[PDB]
Amino acid sequence: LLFGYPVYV
Amino acid sequence: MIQRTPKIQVYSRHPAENGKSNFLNCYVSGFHPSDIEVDLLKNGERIEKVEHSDLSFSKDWSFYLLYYTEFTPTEKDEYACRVNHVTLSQPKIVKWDRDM
Amino acid sequence: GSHSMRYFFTSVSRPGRGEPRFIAVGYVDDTQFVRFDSDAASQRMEPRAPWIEQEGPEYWDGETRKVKAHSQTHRVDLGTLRGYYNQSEAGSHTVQRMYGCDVGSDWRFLRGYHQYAYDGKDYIALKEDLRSWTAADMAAQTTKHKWEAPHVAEQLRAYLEGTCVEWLRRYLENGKETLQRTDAPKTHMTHHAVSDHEATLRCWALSFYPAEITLTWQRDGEDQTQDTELVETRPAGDGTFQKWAAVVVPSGQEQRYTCHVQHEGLPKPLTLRWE
Repeated sequence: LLFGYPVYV
Repeated sequence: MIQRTPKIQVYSRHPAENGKSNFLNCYVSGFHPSDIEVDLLKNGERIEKVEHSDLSFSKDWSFYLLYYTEFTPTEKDEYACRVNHVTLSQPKIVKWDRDM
Repeated sequence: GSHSMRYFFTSVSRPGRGEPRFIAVGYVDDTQFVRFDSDAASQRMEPRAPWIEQEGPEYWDGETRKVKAHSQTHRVDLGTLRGYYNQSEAGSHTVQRMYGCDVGSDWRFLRGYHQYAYDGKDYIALKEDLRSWTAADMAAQTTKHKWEAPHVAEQLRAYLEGTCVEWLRRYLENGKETLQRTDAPKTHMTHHAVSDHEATLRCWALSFYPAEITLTWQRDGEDQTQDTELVETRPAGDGTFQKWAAVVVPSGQEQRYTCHVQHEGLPKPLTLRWE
């Protein structure tokens, strides 16, 4: 199951 | 800006024997950037029915791909993999050597 | 044995030739189970292992939504990093991302990780405490400050230490026959004369799973490390792996050399020889 919250660099 | 040369291996899925269907593999690994061209050759002719793995990478960030095709080895047929990449001033041809 | 779940993401900008390429793959140990490719027809997260096919439509729709948010995140990053490093609009650049979690042989959390690279070089990576980032340069310290804000740090924590772990275990159960297996290497040696005074000895390991293996040559007990050609472990294509190690031996000296194989499949490390 993928991470639900990727955030910008 | 980072450039690493692919290490190319050409090999069969199973021990090669004349008259049995096998799979011919070209594994390319250790490369950066991801843009790469890989053809499998039968008597120097580009094999058209060729699948490849999904682009992935190792812990050091360098990419790997597997190219593969069903084949039936015989005594006379010569197989090879031809690889091009920014790190190579010309395409590199690696011959299949069954007897390794 | 111990187990892992990892996702790997690559984005490559292609100025003038449309949107950046985006590829995502997930793996349990050394078995791929899902893919997304921005250039494919479907625009969906796709099964790549028989055992993941049993997941329902909520899974597929949600992973597709999620993988597309990763895609969009990377598409912004590519512009951000080009601005951070003062690079031109005309060149192609790569971002890579890997995260996931390890469990021990009791299936409890061992470690969680999340690493990012720009143009093949380390950018930022999460330490074992799941709180502190190791930042490569000044540009990555800016990233560090964003990502260590407590709300954000907590979503990541709760993923790696909880969700990642729970779903790995679920996958391990659902894919038992594939994933909870150990295939011992089938080993043999070959010998080839390169001249009438020298011979190549090659130690082979075939049909093994997992991929982790150590293959080393010894001469009367001393490690022949700088004189061994050792190829990268490679997939056979059927779910198992292959490797060889070769030494060039002056002819007449074959019995001096032993090959040593370590693999979690072997009950005892093997020693192979020309006697």
